[PDB]
Amino acid sequence: LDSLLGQEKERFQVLPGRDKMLYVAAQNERDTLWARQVLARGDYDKNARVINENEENKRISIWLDTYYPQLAYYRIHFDEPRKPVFWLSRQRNTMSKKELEVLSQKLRALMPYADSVNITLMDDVTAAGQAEAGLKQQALPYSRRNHKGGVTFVIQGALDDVEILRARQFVDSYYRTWGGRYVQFAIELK
Amino acid sequence: AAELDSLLGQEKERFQVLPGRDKMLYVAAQNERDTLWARQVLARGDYDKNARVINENEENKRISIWLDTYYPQLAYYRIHFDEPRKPVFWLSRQRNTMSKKELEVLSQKLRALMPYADSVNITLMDDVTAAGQAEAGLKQQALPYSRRNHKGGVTFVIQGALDDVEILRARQFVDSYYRTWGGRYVQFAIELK
Amino acid sequence: AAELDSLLGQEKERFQVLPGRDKMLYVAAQNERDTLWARQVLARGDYDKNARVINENEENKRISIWLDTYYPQLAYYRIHFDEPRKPVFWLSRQRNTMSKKELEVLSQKLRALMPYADSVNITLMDDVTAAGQAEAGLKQQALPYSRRNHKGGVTFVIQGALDDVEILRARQFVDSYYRTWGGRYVQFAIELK
Amino acid sequence: HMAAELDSLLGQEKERFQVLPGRDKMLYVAAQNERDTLWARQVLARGDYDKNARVINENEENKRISIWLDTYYPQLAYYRIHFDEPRKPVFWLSRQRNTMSKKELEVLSQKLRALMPYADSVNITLMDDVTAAGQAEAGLKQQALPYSRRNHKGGVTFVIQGALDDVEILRARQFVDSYYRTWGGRYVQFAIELK
Amino acid sequence: HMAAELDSLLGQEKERFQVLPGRDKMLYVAAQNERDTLWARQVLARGDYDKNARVINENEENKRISIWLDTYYPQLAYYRIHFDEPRKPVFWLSRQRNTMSKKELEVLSQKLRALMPYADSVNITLMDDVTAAGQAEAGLKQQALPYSRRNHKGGVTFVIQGALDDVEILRARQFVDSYYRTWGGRYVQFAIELK
Amino acid sequence: LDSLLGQEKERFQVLPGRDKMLYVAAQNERDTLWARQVLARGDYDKNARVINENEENKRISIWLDTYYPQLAYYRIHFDEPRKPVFWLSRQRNTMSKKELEVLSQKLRALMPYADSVNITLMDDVTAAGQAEAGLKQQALPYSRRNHKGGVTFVIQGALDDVEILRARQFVDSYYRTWGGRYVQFAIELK
Amino acid sequence: AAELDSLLGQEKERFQVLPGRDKMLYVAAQNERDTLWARQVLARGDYDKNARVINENEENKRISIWLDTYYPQLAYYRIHFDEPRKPVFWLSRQRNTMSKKELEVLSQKLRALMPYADSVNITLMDDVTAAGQAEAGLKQQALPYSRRNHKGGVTFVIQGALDDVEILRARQFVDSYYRTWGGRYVQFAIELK
Amino acid sequence: AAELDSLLGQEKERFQVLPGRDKMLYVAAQNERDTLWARQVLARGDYDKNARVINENEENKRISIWLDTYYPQLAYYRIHFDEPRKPVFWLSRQRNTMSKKELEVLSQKLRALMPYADSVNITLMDDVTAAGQAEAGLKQQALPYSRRNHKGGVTFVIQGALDDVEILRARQFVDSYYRTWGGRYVQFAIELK
Repeated sequence: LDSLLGQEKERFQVLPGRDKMLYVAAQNERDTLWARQVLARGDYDKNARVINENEENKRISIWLDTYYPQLAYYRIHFDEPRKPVFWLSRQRNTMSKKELEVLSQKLRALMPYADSVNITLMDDVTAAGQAEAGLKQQALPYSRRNHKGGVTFVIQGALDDVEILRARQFVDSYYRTWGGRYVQFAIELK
Repeated sequence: AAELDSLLGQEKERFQVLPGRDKMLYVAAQNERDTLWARQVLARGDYDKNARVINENEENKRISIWLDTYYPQLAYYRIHFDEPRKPVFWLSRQRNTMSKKELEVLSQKLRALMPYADSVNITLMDDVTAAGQAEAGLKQQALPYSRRNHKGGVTFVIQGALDDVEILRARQFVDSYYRTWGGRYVQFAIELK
Repeated sequence: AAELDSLLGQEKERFQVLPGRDKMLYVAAQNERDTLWARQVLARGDYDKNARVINENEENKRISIWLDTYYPQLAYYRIHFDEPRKPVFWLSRQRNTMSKKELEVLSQKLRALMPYADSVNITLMDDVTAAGQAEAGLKQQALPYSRRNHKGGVTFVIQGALDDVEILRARQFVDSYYRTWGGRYVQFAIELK
Repeated sequence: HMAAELDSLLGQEKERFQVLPGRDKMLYVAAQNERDTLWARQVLARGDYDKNARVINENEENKRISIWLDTYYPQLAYYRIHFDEPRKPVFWLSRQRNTMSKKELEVLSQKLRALMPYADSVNITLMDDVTAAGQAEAGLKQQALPYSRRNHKGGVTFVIQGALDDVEILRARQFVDSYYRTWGGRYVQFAIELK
Repeated sequence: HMAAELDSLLGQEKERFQVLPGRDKMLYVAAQNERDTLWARQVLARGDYDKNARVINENEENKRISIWLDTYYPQLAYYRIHFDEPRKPVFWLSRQRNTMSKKELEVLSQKLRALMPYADSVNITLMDDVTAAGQAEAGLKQQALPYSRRNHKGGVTFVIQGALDDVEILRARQFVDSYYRTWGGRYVQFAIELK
Repeated sequence: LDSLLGQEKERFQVLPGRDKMLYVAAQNERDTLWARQVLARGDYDKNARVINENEENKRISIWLDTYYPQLAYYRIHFDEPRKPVFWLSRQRNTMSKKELEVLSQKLRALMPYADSVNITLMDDVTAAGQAEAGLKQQALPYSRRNHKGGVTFVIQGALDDVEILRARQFVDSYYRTWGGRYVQFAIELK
Repeated sequence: AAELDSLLGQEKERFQVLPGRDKMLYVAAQNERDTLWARQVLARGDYDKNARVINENEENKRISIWLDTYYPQLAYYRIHFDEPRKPVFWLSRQRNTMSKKELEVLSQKLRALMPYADSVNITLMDDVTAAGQAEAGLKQQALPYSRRNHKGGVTFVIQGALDDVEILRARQFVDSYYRTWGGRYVQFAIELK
Repeated sequence: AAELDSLLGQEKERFQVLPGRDKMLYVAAQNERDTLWARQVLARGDYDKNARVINENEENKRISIWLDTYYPQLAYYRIHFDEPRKPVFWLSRQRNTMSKKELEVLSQKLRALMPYADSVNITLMDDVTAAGQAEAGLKQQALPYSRRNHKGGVTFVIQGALDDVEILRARQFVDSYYRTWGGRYVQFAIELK
């Protein structure tokens, strides 16, 4: 996995999709904006679009909010944008290996640059466990609070600037991977 | 109704100076800053050896330390010092395990603990009233929240996209609630989005 | 002259306790700080079941909500509680669609909604005065701006580059403005350069 | 054959600075932003080039040409000039508000060519006001900001509404710089509403 | 008999606001600062006095008279007008730079009296430029700030030097507002040096 | 001492002094400035001066720096400005009840509004003890560090905003009374 | 002299992936942010059960906890991981009480504690060098200070009127010094004026 | 043209290790961040006895100090180390009081002071160019200002009201300026309104 980690990204990736549009895949808000600026300076906007993981997750969610309001899931990962990876909750997953490839397909329809949309069932306890572990790695005390549709980790203790900062970065780290759909975090007020 | 006007008035003297069973003088300041000022005064007129300055926050700390040792199980809230010579102590009704008799002993132990107090009133407060008032206060304040009951007590997770001006308000309410109730049963947390 | 001399030099009372037509006591505070502190006092002494705290901003909100349901098409500004027993309600002349008949009827429901209010005094205000006052105050403070009409009312885009103070004084003026007029007509915005 | 075009436009192999010779026997070094500009300006100072070399960036050149248009074309409805190719600046004028004629517009082109010693030419392209405002809205949405549009004399304003988180504000700030770099501020404006 | 004078000048029994009638059949309410002004302005609005009453404060009146002097006395070397007694504004002109004559200065007085409907009179006092600059230095020292003086055309600048602590900066800010309220900014300036 | 504490101050005090000048005694920087502004609007500056405890301490120090460079002392208190109270270090005080009234007198000369200048010998251990006690009242952990000409209280621990703030106010409280001539405080850097 | 160029170079790969005696993979990130990124990667490609991410700061915490229990008296400084597979551990010479033999055991215990390490070098560093370099670094940085020796070690009280830009520099140096030396022998504090 | 093309597109080396005439190695860093990190590296590997880190700003300070003693009346700007083996020293033509003879002598002492320097190249700079460059850069950035001469040199009081950005860009420009010229002649100040 030396490879995978020292693996070197191309900053933008231009991906013709099934609708004749070229998609340009960016890695963060800043690059999105910039590329989105190039497209307008060159009259490409009728022919290309800029995408990133965060915006597509939001878009997909919006759709899911309507046609799958019941679905129990985490996030979509676009490391390989030609095969997005959709993380679903195994323990609350209520669909036949039929219906899941119906889901897959419908998401494919939403993403013209996707060749296939991979579905992957994730473990509800793995989600929550890794939140806990991370909290210890970054040395923040906490208390866990189960509830109806998830788990809350109320980060506690007195908290310095730095101690506020580190917790903020970790929470974004965790959110980048898991979303805030199962686990949410919160700071306690003393 | 006339009582209200009294409770609610610019009448009270600034500081209030209590004689103590321990032959020390207690001066009751109303807040941190006033306390610091009193402390300064004593130091200048050399009373620091005969008089002591107190306030609600500090005394609650001290009573708490003590209680950690002598009543480590007590389900309680806060001691109020509106009348510093008759502190009023709020315990949970629902979670109170003592007898009518055990409580007067408490009252007395606390009386002893507070050499300036004449008595130490004890009022069993209603756990439901406590969370009720947190909830009503959040609504009063248009601050959306989610209620999570737990083992210790209740955590109100404050939610929503959070404005600057709406953060400061939340902090301010939460302080208000703690002053009255303490933090031992109800907790407030702000959710990270 | 002297009429004014007093109005300005008045020593408004910090809290005013007012029995209402629903038997409850109503304590009227000048701002959110006093509201919290009062709301505190009522908690400590078991008034909470008997009395309530009110303030201009909160009441304006609560009443907005009720009007949202039973008068959703109503064009108004804000409610002034300088005299809480007689709260003045500023309505728009120019967008008024109601007989002297229909008025007083509203006046009476609003009266219900405010047990402390003996009577609610509706007053017809001039859309031109509303806008004209923003226009003037903006010059007094020396803030360049541009007017943009809409459905709803007016948006005053505050223009020009802006100091930390040019920003501040502007934030203040606007607070003063909204205190008087609400933000349902005239809007304020800071332009981005 | 575009896509290979996109590819080269998003290329990062493009040289930081670019030295261009001008008809005025001065050398123009095109920097890409304020920091680089200040860097090159510093390099020139130290090695005594300040007299025969000059640094330019799109922001500064947009101000100088604007001062110029203030005097010679004081009623021109335009947007901004782009310097992605400093040898061939492109200048966006509005179609719907352009009062000039084909040949008149080639005059303009010539005078700007003259005003920019280092340019081979100056491309004028007419732009659709509807596109300008359309792009403001779409990006405002892509950025998940609630807003109210306001038409007026010199174009359109977008009043940015909502209670606005700290991070939501910086998000709006960033997008608006972005919008301005492309379209300038002369037609579309953005404001943050005070609540 | 002064000291009893000092005593009454430092008195805190003085009424917050002051209503004064003007020759223009408007009423001027003199507030003492921006906040009070905004308060009274709010009280007037609510009780419909906006048409016959107006709020004034020394800062706003100094700007209005300055606009006026820009046109009618555009070379006058002056400082500020003081409104400790709104019925008798005092106006500090420089002695050493005053070109006017005794009677000329009573003209000025009359025109300002006219421009300020609510004043019984307008006291002109000539002031010593050396005093102005002298007071800048002394207070700069009392405030324990290192500085360099710079003479120039329109007076004197005081460049505030030193590495400056956060609290030392706010200290300088405060003292300079203070200096400005009394002497205005038209002669003495203050700058913070960049290191 | 109910009196003494609910005792109500006059904001400014006008005190004719032995040099024919009127001194106006203010309680803080802000009031100083304002009164110092009144004096200039009324041409009193040739006849009055504004004073406060902080500026006079600084002035006196400057003098002491020259004629008593050896002196071991804390601060001067001007609660009663007609009798300033000078706190000296008993344990490092090396002067005869003669020389002390010579000191007193010389300070009197510096302060025309002073009728007499009171000297009061304070206890080196009282200074330092009260620093320690205060640190506990305000619940800040610390370590004490003796040295050549004093004592340092390195406030330690992780420190919140609030926890930074409270320590700052207390340190000013203590300094108002004792000066930073014997005890200095410091925050540790983690 | 050629060695310098190596130490000092943009050569090194980003992460470095070590096989461990415990049949887990160790990835060595160089800083917090890189660590967080690695952690993210593993989570996505599901290696979180077979590979672990490490860095100098975290490992020093862990070794410290351990040592608190098994060598509670040790006078030491910090472990460096420039070569993650040969950690170098710095102990005090002056305050070292162990024999040549006791130290190799240590080395070994630590070796065991670090399943990815090949060896664990031990270098006795000079207490004087340690404070020397703090002092030289403060001068290097024109940041006036006062040196206070104590029981634990040495506190350099940073002094003088303190600029904003000079605070940030001080913090930055102090971080630099801790990275190399830790905080166990030399401490920095900022004096309050 | 091409001369420039390169100068600008150069890939300056991050650290340059340079043996000196005193046998020590000198590592030359571009800025304070790299200096710290390097200074770190030298600590870890026992170079500290052999090598040193230098940077333009620090060296400028150190050399200022030496000049303070043995040339206290010298009118100069700053030392440029773009090529450290040949550091250029900008002196003032207009205030030069020295023969070609006396120069080279200085050149040689400076050479001593910098074991890494093969030769120190003195260069006579134009007081008018010094000032004129501040004048120009100030317009480029669009910052209103006023000039005030003195004993010493020029103070450019930056005038006009100021955004958080008008402030910033101004703080930057000035840094760029001082990088090139030092602050011994031209001064910069922000006017207070």
